[PDB]
Amino acid sequence: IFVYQNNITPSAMKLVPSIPPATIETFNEAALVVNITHHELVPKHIRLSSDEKRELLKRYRLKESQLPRIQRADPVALYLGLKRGEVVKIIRKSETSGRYASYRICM
Amino acid sequence: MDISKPVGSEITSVDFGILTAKEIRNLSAKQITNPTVLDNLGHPVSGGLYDLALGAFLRNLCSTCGLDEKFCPGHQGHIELPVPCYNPLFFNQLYIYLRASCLFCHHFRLKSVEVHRYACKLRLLQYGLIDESYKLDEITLSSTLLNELKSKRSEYVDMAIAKALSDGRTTERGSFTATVNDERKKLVHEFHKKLLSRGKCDNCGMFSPKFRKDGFTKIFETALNEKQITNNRVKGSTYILSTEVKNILDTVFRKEQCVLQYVFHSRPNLSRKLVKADSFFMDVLVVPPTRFRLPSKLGEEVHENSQNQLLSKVLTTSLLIRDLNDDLSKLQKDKVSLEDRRVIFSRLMNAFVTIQNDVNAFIDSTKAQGRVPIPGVKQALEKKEGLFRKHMMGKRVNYAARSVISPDPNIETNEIGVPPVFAVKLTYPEPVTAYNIAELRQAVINGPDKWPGATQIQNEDGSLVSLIGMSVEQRKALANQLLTPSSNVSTHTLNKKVYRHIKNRDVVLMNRQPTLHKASMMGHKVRVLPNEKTLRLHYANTGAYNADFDGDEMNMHFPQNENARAEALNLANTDSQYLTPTSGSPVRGLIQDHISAGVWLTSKDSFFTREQYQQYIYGCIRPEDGHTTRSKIVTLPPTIFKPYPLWTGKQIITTVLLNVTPPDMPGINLISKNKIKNEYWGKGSLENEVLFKDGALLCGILDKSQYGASKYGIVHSLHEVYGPEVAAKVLSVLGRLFTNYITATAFTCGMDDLRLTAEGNKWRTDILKTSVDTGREAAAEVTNLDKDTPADDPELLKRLQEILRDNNKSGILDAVTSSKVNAITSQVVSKCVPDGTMKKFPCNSMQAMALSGAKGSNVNVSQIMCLLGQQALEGRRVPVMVSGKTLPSFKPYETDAMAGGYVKGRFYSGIKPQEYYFHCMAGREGLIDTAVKTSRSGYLQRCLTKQLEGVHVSYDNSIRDADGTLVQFMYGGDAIDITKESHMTQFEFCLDNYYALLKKYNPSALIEHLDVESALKYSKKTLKYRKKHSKEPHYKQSVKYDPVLAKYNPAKYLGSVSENFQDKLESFLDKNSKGVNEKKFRALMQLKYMRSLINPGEAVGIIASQSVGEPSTQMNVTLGIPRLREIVMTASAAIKTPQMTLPIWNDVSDEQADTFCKSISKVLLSEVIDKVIVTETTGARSYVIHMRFFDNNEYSEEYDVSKEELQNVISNQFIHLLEAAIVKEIKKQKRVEANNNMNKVQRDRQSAIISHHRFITKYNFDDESGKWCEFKLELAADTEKLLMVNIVEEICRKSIIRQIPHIDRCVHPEPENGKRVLVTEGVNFQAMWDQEAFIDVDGITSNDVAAVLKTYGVEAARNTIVNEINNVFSRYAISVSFRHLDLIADMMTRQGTYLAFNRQGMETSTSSFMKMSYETTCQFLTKAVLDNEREQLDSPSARIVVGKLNNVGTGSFDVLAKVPNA
RNA sequence: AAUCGAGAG
DNA sequence: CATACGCCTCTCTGCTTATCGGTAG
DNA sequence: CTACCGATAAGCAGATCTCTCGATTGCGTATG
Ligand SMILES: [Mg+2]
Ligand SMILES: [Zn+2]
Ligand SMILES: [Zn+2]
Repeated sequence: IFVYQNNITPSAMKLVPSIPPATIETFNEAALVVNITHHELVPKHIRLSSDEKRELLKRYRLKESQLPRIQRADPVALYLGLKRGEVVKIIRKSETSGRYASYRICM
Repeated sequence: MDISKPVGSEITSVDFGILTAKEIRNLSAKQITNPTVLDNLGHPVSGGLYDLALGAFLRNLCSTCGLDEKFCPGHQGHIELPVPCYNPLFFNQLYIYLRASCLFCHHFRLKSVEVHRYACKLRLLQYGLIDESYKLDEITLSSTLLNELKSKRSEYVDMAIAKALSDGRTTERGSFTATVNDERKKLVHEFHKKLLSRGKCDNCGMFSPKFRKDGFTKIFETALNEKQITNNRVKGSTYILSTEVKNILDTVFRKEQCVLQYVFHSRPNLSRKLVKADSFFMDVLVVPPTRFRLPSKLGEEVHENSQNQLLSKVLTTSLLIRDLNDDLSKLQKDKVSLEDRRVIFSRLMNAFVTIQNDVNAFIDSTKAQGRVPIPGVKQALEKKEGLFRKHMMGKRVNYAARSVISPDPNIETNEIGVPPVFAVKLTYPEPVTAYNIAELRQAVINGPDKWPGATQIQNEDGSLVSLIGMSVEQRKALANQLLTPSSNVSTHTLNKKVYRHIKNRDVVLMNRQPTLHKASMMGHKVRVLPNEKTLRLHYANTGAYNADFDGDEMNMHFPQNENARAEALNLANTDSQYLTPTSGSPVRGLIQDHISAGVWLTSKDSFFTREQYQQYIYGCIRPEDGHTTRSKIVTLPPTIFKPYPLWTGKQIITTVLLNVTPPDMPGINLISKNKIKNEYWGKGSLENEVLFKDGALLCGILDKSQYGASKYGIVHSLHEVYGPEVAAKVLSVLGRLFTNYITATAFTCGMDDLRLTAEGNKWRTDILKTSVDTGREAAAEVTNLDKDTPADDPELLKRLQEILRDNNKSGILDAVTSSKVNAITSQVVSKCVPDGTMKKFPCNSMQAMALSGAKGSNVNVSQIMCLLGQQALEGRRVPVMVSGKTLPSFKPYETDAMAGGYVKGRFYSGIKPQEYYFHCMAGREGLIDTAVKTSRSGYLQRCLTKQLEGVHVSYDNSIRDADGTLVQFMYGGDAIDITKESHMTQFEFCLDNYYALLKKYNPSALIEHLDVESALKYSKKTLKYRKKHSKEPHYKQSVKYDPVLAKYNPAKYLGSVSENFQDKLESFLDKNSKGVNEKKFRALMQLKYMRSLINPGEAVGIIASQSVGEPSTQMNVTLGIPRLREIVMTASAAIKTPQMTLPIWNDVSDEQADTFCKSISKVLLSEVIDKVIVTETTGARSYVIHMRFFDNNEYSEEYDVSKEELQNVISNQFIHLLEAAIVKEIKKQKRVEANNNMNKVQRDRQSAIISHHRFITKYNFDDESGKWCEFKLELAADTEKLLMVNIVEEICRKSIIRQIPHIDRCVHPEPENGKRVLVTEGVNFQAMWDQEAFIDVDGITSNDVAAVLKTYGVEAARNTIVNEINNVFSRYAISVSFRHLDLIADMMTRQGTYLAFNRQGMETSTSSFMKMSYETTCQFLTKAVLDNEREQLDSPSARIVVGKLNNVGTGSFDVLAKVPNA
């Protein structure tokens, strides 16, 4: 993680993907002032592991991409460090059914 | 269709493609030679447009097929045009590919490394690999380096595809979804943009000339540059022929075949066919058969087909250019008349232009040039009256009738009155069998006139015989030989079909346009009546169809196959739709006169003797017609025994229930109320509540609330306890009961019901005559002048005139005066009705039907008998003429309620002409508003339903569109059916009826084929887990335990239920008040939940679209359909009215809250300037700009702005904006006292100002009072006159003093339902995130959706969407289910972005037919043919296009047949 | 067959 | 004077496109 | 220095239920 204020150097932004599988994330202070996951409007997002993700896929007889998608630029993916292909798990406080658990893949 | 000629084969998909130029030549049965369509003698001409080779034509045997006009299907031919013509469909793609191409090296003017990168990415996306296509960009790290990059990237992509195919993430055909389609289109779009941006070709270094276009069929290029030629020379508006562009494109496409195969194939190309660039050019046209180009005789006039016209025009130009080529060879040998040779060569060029434009006209009418224009092929299938919508989505149909509807309360509520004329015309082919010959022989004997009868008899060989012109003995022979063995071997499994008339056995489809929701098209068992020629309909269905009898008519479709009969009889029949899935509220029930008769028969004052009681019961029931259950009518004990046996009306209702309700089943122990307050019946009355018990009525009265458009009634509970069938029979039986009753004791209304008493009139008159002072005081208060001032006051008149001129002031005045006169009206109504009427309820029949809900309302009664009241034009009183008069009679600027549209009259004693005029204005406005609102919701509903029309619950309880993509895992999170959730939370009723509910929720009959342990065990486990974790913020709570339905099948595992349901069930089981025990009650509630689940394949998307569109017919933040379409139809980030809700800390004061609001709210420079004075002096052209400021003590404490801050603003923003404005205007033009020296520091500031700015010469801002600020200004002498007022004003308005960005005010609204809130006129979350001392930043919820999406996440965006969509429905209290709205939100956030419901929001869908039928059929057709998309035939629209059984509902499964023998 | 006009719910 | 053959101006969304400069080769 | 590009207000393409009646259909000029 590299927290950057004001503006980062545009010449310096072309090196983050080039790195080997070891990633390098940057986060601005602008969204760092308030933890958005504490805001009760935003549901609590949680990661998923390979085994349970494969279990979900076998339960629903689906493809990777047929699931709903969450975008790589989503502010909560910036919080949770989601890679491309990590099925986030969201908890839906649905008024109709109290606690409900849904998903959105990150691709 | 016929049911005895099945079709072995069936279409399974369809893939678009380009018709190759040589296959048509191989295909074509004849070329098209000469334009002349027909010669004389009425004969076709060989080589014309009506050749016999193109199909049969008017008893001319087809020279290709040899059949006649009834059997020749047509045969395509081709016209060979010499010069290849641009295909107008793909002109933009042709331009894109021709441009950004280097004819020098025959490659794209782009680096081969980047081109190969894009090609590899696309070949990866073809198999659905989305992450691989992004990690491909990790290899970047000169010929050797570039070739190494190519080799490694291609090896990596091949390995990635091999891994995907081995694992199973793809097949040989490829993995294509909505997300993959989005990624592929995004990548292709960026690739085209990157390609059409470069300068000189980067693969060789050579420049290439540019191209241009004047539209379509208009191609041109350009010349090089003076420096470019030098670059080219050291490296080493001309017209372009169509064949030249083709020759350019052929080479480059042969070179880039790899990238072009990965662009022009969204699926992996199995056929490995090439991508030939001649596809963009139509070398040869196709002529549709004479069958599709026939003419018609409109009497004696015969019209030549427009397709023939355009094709003959194209062929005329073809013959022109061909015969012009004959004489171009004449000058070939004589190469000395080259000038005239160049003349005819320009003629040949213009003929090329003409033929290309002729083909452009033949395809797209608008792509022609010249200013009745003939429709083209694109125009023939483009729009609403095109082909897809007018002939594939909806078609005229056979065996369907139509007539005016009329009422008939003597048919069962699941029936319809079929006139005899239809019953002898509509038919149904009944294949004769040994169980039908008794009635089918009779139908054949009776023939086509005597119902029941038959019209045709279809023979075993499929041949037809007509009974229309036969004799009785002939038809007798036919009927006696009807069923007989067939000696023909081929048709040894077929039998005769008799086209019998429609009996009462069958079922029919009824539909009253417009079909706002699905309930407006149900099924009715037919009953044939020998009355007039009109359809007769029961009264309960008027609510479902929204139908009246004022001249209404509705289509009556007759299903012609057992599949459709069983469909309409079980899924769509009118009884199976008691409630609507909009909100789960009832939609059926008796309407007006049955209700008003119920208020009388169930009145406590009504008794009926033995004879009258028994007559009523028998007439209502008629056991011979099946209304009973005990094979003999049963009775009741009379209420009274001495002197003589009397009964009661409530006993009549009780025995009616007892006779319809099935025996050995407890009666409905119901507790509810109705629309009639206790004080109406007198002191000590308890009639407000009804107390049903054991199938007996014991208190209160029946009403609209217990049958009709009201919930929790007796018929609703009969529904909830015995299904919808018994409720339907109760509706029918009460319809026949209150009808025969109302004949004996009729119901009427008259002038006596509309009167008052002397005291009532006195009260009315006095409280009305207060209105003079009422209106004057409203005006005086609004104008802020002193109260109790005479109306003729000049200041009052002036203020009223200013208010009239200003729209907002007029609105404020109207609102205040309207509130006052509404207060006066309410006082009058309360004091008079019901305490003043000379005739009182229940005698006062008008008031009775207003109270009872049969018709009208308390408002209607009040304005008939007491006061018509203030008239509302839009949200105002009445438009006022510019002279200030509201009418000719009323004096200008009159302070008077009667002038301001407040009518004091009543319809009983008439209205004065001025009030008549105002009331006419208001009524006309209402009519216009209704006329607009009828059509406003049509586009909204159609747009929603075109996209949601496929989504349907999978057999895994998850809802997912027909392409497979998943929108939600549970419907609303609970899988609870909207219709079936009627009484899930009505535990008191459930307990009261447990013993009756058991007979349907039989455990011993529904326990074995289920698991009853695991779900309940895990449920208790998770329940205890959640209880133990107690209360903690949702981001802290663990997720070790999930909802039970997520892991356990809600339909296979008992006890797997929602979480709200469990909490409320335990809370109401905490009563501990009574056989029935908690275990049996719990088990029965859980079986109820198990049977209350949406069945798989339910058309949930259609249902939600209807539930969100149909209520929209009855429609400061935007409200109504505008808000709804803004949320869903457009998804506009430029939302008209954005706001954010800011909770404030409980430990703050109100005054501090206002201080913080004014600290945040935006202030502009113009807010604090009384007047700015400009002194244009030319003797160089000086401009003293002296600005007057408001009182410092006032504006400092109104805006929280200080002298120092204003000084900074003027010194930095305002002067510079003004200077830029002055200099820009000149650039475009060519085409109080003071002291001479404030102090030395002031003079240094002045010098700094002069140095900093360009043509300023003075400056000084009062720092001790903040009352003025001047700055002298000059320009040169060449400039003209300048306004120096409008520019100053606009710059002043733009320039800001203290603004939080994206916020333009912060008001303090009065708290509602607690939870104090500060709401602004903008959205900027970053701004208040810094301020936590006041705002509870953790709970800011804003009006916008894009803002919250990009600053908080997709799920916060979906929350905001549901909240906003419910909010607009919540101003009118049209409560729609929280499941439809969430389904809409998650369908419009299914790609991680805020998507709308329009053509832009459906681009990334696999079904091209859906988009083409929706709109812009051409553009979606190009996007499907060019990528060679294989339409998979799974969206409902595609099925309708091709003719395949829809998969939603009864098409979500298949049907087998267990044979008995090997 | 289109265009224009009258209307129905 | 019949008969026959062609030339001609009072909405809103969402994607065509901006002029210019920031800034590393 | 300048090309690569990243972003700045304007031109155009395409949107905005079912039904039953009736009336009428652009002209100019050339040969016999
Ligand atoms: Mg009607
Ligand atoms: Zn033929
Ligand atoms: Zn080149």
